[PDB]
Amino acid sequence: GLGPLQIWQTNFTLEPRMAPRSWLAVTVDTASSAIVVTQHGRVTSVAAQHHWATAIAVLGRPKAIKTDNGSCFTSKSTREWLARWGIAHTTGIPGNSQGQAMVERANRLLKDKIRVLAEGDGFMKRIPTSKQGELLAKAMYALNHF
Amino acid sequence: GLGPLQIWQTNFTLEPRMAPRSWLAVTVDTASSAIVVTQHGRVTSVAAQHHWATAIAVLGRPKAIKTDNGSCFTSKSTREWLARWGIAHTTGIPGNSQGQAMVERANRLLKDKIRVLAEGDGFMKRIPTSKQGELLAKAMYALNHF
Repeated sequence: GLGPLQIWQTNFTLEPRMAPRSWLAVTVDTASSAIVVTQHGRVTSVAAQHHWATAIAVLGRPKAIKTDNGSCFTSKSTREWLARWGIAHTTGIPGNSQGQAMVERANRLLKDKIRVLAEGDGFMKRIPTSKQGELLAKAMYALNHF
Repeated sequence: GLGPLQIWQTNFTLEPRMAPRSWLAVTVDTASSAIVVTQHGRVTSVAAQHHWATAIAVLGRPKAIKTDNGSCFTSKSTREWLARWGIAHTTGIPGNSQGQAMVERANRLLKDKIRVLAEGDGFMKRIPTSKQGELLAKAMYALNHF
């Protein structure tokens, strides 16, 4: 009667400083504006499902997820993973202001944090594989508990 | 003046259903009672640091962390990782009611959830490696957003 709606926007964005696992899956909760990000070697239905299993453990189960029409989000595999959870799914096309403007904003902020933090530690190009995880967790922490 | 203190308790517990990475690092936030758990192949200073980098991204930075005297928590490596973050560290001995009773309670709840969920999917012994992550995220979600 006063409190907000549980709707996420999700997308994949490429980040070569994080190679070989340079596909970041990013979820913005459109209410809290909280971000969740995970590292993936490839963008697959299962990469998306793994990301959302993580986001759900961090943020709770949402009412719906807004994605674009990427095939990893509209595959039979994902439709069923989402129905198994009872999460409504709405689509659109890349960057669609509707349900993709906030996540594109988040991609930018995130890639920015990654650059600043990495360069701060001396890494001007790729981040050493063993350093990536903490650097990624440090970026999410900064963006969220800002 | 009214709101609570940011103090975590952390430990490692063994769980062979999650092998080869059967060392779970579990953190209870003593205020919220929120749990964070990650999978590790070995219990090392760096396994602890990686866990806490994750917990911090999920729960925020705490004022202090209560552990036991395990060497992974009192090594030079960890002392410095914690000082780099500005997190106070207090120790004790395994299960120490003081700062280890709540986490031992959490180990139990967690291993229970894991068993029920795994057996629910047909896995009576070890969980298939590719299923472990979502099953682990599903356990944390259940225990937290209970």
